[PDB]
Amino acid sequence: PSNATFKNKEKPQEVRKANIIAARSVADAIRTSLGPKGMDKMI
Amino acid sequence: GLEAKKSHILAARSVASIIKTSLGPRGLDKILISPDGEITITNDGATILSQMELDNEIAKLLVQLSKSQDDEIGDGTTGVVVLASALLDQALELIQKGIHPIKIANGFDEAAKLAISKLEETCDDISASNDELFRDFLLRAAKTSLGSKIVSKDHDRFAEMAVEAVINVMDKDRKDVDFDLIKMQGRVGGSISDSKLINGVILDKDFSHPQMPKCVLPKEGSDGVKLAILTCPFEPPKPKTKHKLDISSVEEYQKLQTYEQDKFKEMIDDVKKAGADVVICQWGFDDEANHLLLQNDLPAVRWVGGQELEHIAISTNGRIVPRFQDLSKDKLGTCSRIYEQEFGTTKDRMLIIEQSKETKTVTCFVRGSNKMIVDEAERALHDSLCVVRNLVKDSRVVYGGGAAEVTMSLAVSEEADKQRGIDQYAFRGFAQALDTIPMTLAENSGLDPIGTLSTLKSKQLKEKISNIGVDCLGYGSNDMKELFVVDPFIGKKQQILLATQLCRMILKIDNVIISGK
Amino acid sequence: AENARLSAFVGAIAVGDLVKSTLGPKGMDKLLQSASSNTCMVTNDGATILKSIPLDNPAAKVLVNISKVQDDEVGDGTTSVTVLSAELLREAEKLIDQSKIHPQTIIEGYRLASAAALDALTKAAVDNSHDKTMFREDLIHIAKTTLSSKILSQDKDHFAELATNAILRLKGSTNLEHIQIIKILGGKLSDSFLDEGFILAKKFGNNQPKRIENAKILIANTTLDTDKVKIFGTKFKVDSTAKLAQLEKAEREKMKNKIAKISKFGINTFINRQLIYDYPEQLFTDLGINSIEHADFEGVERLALVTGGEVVSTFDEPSKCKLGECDVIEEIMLGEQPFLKFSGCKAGEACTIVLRGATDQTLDEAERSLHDALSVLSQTTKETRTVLGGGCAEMVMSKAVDTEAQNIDGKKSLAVEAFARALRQLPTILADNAGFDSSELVSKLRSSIYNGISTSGLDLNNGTIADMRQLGIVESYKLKRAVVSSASEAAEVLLRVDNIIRARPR
Amino acid sequence: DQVTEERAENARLSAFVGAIAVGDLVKSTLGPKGMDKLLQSASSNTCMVTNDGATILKSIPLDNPAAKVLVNISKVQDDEVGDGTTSVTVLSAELLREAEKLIDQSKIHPQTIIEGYRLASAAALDALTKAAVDNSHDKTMFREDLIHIAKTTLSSKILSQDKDHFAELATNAILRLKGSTNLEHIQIIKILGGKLSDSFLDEGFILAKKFGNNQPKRIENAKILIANTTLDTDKVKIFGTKFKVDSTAKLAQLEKAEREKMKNKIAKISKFGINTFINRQLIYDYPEQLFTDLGINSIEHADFEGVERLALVTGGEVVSTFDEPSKCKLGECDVIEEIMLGEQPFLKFSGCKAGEACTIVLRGATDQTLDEAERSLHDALSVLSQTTKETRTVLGGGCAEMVMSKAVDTEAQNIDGKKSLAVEAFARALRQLPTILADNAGFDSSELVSKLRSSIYNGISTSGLDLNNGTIADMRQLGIVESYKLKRAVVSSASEAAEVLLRVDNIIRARPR
Repeated sequence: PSNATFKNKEKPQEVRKANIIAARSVADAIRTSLGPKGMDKMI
Repeated sequence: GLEAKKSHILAARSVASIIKTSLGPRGLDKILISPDGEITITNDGATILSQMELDNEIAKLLVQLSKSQDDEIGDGTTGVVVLASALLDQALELIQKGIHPIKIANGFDEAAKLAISKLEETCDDISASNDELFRDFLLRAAKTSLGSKIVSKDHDRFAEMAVEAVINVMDKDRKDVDFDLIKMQGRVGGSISDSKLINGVILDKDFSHPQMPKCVLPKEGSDGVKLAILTCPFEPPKPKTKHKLDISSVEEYQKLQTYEQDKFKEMIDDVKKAGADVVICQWGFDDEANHLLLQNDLPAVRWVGGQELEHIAISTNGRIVPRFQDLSKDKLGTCSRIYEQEFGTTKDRMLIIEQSKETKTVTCFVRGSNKMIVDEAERALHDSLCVVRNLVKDSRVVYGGGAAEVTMSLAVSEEADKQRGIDQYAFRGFAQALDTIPMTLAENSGLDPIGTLSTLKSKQLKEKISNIGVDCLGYGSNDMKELFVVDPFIGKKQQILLATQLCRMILKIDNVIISGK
Repeated sequence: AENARLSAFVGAIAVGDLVKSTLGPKGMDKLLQSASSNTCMVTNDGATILKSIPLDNPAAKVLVNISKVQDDEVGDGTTSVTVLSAELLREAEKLIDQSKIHPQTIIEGYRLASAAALDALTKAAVDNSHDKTMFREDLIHIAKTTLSSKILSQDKDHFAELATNAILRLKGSTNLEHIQIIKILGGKLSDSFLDEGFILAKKFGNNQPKRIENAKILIANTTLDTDKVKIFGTKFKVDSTAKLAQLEKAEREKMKNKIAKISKFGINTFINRQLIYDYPEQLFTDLGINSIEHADFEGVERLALVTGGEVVSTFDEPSKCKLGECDVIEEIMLGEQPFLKFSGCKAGEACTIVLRGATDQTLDEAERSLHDALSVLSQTTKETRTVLGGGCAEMVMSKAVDTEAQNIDGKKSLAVEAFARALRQLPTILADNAGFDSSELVSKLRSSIYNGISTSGLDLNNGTIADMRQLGIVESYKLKRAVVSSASEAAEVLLRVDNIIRARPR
Repeated sequence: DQVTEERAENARLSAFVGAIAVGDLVKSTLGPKGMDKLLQSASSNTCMVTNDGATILKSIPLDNPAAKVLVNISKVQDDEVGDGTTSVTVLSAELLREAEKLIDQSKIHPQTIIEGYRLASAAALDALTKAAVDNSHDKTMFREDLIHIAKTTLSSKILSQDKDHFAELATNAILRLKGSTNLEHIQIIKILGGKLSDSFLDEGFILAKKFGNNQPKRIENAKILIANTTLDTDKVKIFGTKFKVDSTAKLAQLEKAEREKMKNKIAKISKFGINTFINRQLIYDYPEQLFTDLGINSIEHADFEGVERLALVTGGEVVSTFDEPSKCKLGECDVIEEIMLGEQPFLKFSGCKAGEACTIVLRGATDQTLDEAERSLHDALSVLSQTTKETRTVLGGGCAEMVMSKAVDTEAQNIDGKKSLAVEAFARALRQLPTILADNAGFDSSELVSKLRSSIYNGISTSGLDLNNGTIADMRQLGIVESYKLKRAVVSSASEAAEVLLRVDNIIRARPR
């Protein structure tokens, strides 16, 4: 009765993991600039 | 600052993601490569972390934690260590929520104290039952949990012999278990189902001379050869310091050999005067002494280790002999039958010593069809005297398999709403992470993690029976009582407590300074 | 599944494809050229091939340990052990990935198939036992099955009578050290001689007679090299060389007293383990006793089993211990170096087979043929059941595996049928070396067994389906059970690998 | 020198793995449930995310010639289907993989394997012809079946969840063309911003230009003129002429003659009686004020592609050589006004004289969807236009490949011999195409496909695979149907291209220059 499985490639997140980490660095940048209590940046 | 928190958590998440598939009897095995190229295939998380390249100190702390956990039960090591790693993800959110790390560590400690009384509620008492039910419970307790690998198909042959091995070493007065008295052997060849159990000590080394008879016949004694252990080296006496022998005549130089020729005679005569037959020692033999040793029908073995002589001294029930002057009839051993068997084809032989009466030395013959299985067999063969040691110390017996972790989680979750305060999101975060053990069982068995919690909640809550759990064997019932999945109370209690005590440290890590090795 | 197991499947198949040409009696031998010492070896058996080849895949090194198991137990035809496990890895590339089935379920499908395979091997076994008249005569044809898998098969009918008479002289001896195999350069394989006795590659002394009848042979472990070694840390303290010259000369007479104790035995032949000085060697000439020396370890052991004697260190008592006697010890020169030929042994305790060949690579490789063939003869005496080989056994098991697949049904039948399809690829690979049609030969053999004929089989000589009983193809149950049970469990461990951990090199 | 040559040993294995390695990227793009891919370009640091391999495999550098012909034949698929055409490379990769396993087992000569695919392709054409259904006899059901044909072909992009909002776009637009197969008539404009469902179908033309200075933003009952004449640059000549003058008096007369040149040019334009003027090039300031004095609209900077689309949609004609005012035609629209779509306001036309063409307004969330919706609408009405020509259709969605497997299996019995192995291999590889499709949605490709295989042999043609619920559903109930002309070119070209790749016994790599 077990069956189920349906896995095949074992790293579906590998492509979508580091991209979120790269997006989190961008997301963490606006967290410090958000709201009137936020901070500014220099480019 | 707080950026180091994710550095330690992601390091543990990478380790937990590797061993995630290693949980449960349906799990898979990791290959362990040594720097010299030796291959080790095992499911034990302690052995995987033993030989590996590890950077963070947390991975080294898991080895120290596994040392105390492997000495308790000895099975399902993957289903224990990883449970503490899941608390780091729940604590990571609490850091985002602003909870102090000490408040997180103290929260996991208070929530683990209530799990003691909830686990001992329905636990069965095996002390009231006789020794017949004690053997029947222990026989079918390991069969599900014990084998994670290889022989776990045919393990029924190993489980039947594992139960009969403890009965000889354990007296009926109270219950006592000593795992150092029973050794563990192994062989490469044949099949895995050919393992046999003989009562006595079995030496893997064989005789040192080709013409030595393999099998010995019974005699006027116990039918044994009256085996004796000789620690003194076999050789003519040699002064440990220098010796200068002045030779003034041909006779003085010729009588030097007459000495050792008489020493070889007196050494063998003392064996015949006492009536002994097979005598083994730690050191080797001479060229001329092997002739008179064979003609007198005195089988012997050389280069015997000191660890093997311990189980031999128990089977013989004699005394260690430091010098040849201590040989006596009363110091001889008592054995029943001793046989020697050649194994694969041309492979060497082994001395199997049998004891008619019940003794404390039981050696289980081990056979396997691959060398990688033998290295795997080191962990797989004997977990028994560690498991039964928890049953004999505490008669309380519970049922594992992922069922109790969900029951105790809902009990703490109900107690979390009573305290309110900061203990609400704390205790609930601890109980919510305890479902990873049955959830991982749903990964190998292919069950819905959402339906996993809903199935146990609709049963273990309304019905007082907590035995409802994940079935990975593909049967028609989720009850662990009918499927015979048994874990020791005091053994599993230590697995839960030691897992929570690990969080008293890692959660408080802030700064790390590593000096040059 | 993808990055977890990648080289574990194709890499193991590529190793089996190299030895694919070595499988079967019509196969060919592979040359092993070592990068060091500039040596080479030609061997069919995968025990030496897989050991000396560099293996980057850890799963390929595991195939060496399972090969060593069949090397000691069987030793012949061990190539199909790793090849059968390679086909299970090919089917696992689909059912696990394509069909999306958990590897443990695929393993469980092979676990239930392994239990059904053991039932097909026991029920199909033929019992040859009891009377040894027709049994020993059948051992001639039974041996020819696994006797020669090499290109040397021209020696089959010649060595068939020698291997049969070898166990006849042993009279039930199961020890492989009781047989003596001699490797001699030059000549032909048909020139191999078999006599009752032992032939040593050493020689006699200078004045020792070439023919001695009714000689009594006695060996020993002593050391005649010179003087007396005594104990450790000795020295000679004398006033001058007058006493020193006597001490060295007297011990030559003291050793003569030990030789005088040898003369009390009345032996016509003496054998020493270590070298012998010229003076005690000449004393053997005065007594008319042959001398043999330069035996490291097994030199005196191989002759003790043939003569049935015992090592006597003390030489004290000419009563107890053992005295061996051979009818004719005459030295017989064979080939280049002179050999010592013994005949008329006291008993049948041992036997000796002499082999001759032109190529040195043929002597070392054919030694494993007779060494493994005698092991088969000892197993046919112990195990009374035998089966039929030649590609038929794989199709018989496929009938039982397909039968069990109907009872289990479900999605595990894909793994059960894949095990049967893996058993169908072995005779395809077996017949691939002969170069005949696979679809023609397999379809005739597979369909004939479903019709109730179990006596058919693959014939690679004539390229058709013939009776295995008429061609003399017979395999013992001990050989068939050891190969199938080990190969089924060999790939069981390889399918449990969910990750690859590569340690840092030293 | 430096010529690396591989014999039949290396070239046979290297050519098969080349199409399988790169082919793994287009296997997950099959069907509406297929996924997309990402490509990192070293130049300009751009990327293209789409399920169509025509713009994917073309920009992927590859040293394996086996997939080089697969990219060139994608243009044929780009000229026929255009959406979900990656199955041509997937099926070809399966034929190369099955033949690689066929030569390792059957060990027959590769030319015999090709002869099996030749007889197997004949049985596939018979199953598609007998199952072809022509609904064009009933005009009521024909216009309704165009929606069912649309729902199959219009699901490609990530936005396919909006197909219900986009189905009305292609339904009414194909009825406005009335036999126009060219994309130059179809007006496709991209707009950044707004909701994903804000795309609507308007009758008219949408211009991204504006009015220069005094031109009223709302003009009613205007005559639209299109001219290729030069205005902005004026005097530019290009004669063999040179300029020589005695004094600055006649120097200004040349500029006065420039005014007389434009005054006489606008006089011929004023004789047209137009309220709207359009030029291919820019308009100079002096004629720009003359357009406002006479009440004439001004439109400039119409490129070569846009100058045609003005007259094609409105039914007008590009007019040059103003000396013939009454010999040409003038475009007319009911309402000419400036609207605002997104940030950039656009010029809207209403009540075109000729309804031969239509304008599709496209508004989307991100710039990635701009080129993504362009690829989905690259072939949209043209696919429906090919159904207007060839009206025979057959149920698609993975079932048609299973129907052909029954015809190949039936033909394999009449053939038999040793050539049936290659015929059966084509049937086994064809049944793996819907198997990969089921793998893209994460559903069961084992039990469902096994039931669909037995269902075709039981005589049920309408049986198919349901993408949403992951079960067995009829394609007539779901509305999944494809034309006979499109699927015939997909199966045939995939087999013809696979015959060439199996013939490579050698790979020669010349030294780069």
